[PDB]
Amino acid sequence: SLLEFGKMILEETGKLAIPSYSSYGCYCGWGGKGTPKDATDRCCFVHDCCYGNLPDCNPKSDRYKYKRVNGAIVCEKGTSCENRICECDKAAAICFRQNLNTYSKKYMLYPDFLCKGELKC
Amino acid sequence: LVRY
Repeated sequence: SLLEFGKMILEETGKLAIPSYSSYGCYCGWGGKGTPKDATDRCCFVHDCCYGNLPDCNPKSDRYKYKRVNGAIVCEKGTSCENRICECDKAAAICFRQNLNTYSKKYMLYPDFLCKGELKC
Repeated sequence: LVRY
């Protein structure tokens, strides 16, 4: 679920999902068009694609379980949808951590009109 | 809350 993803993001990065990732660049928190602005935005692009791979799942609300094996996120077995959603979120959280070094506050609340063009998954 |  979105809330679980947000807790995972905070655990991983020490930033609150809202507002650090909820309106960032062209893809973070609100997904659709444009060239991603930076690596963090690309994490969101890929995460959007990952959810897009699951048209008959409901990632905003469906809850999954996961645990930490010293640091590492391990998705626990739920329904097929839950497992796949968890893997998408895990990847994005790791991606955010891997790209914290280039995270830029200037991309928070990034205006829609600067995001133009479709980029294929 | 959030939507990506």
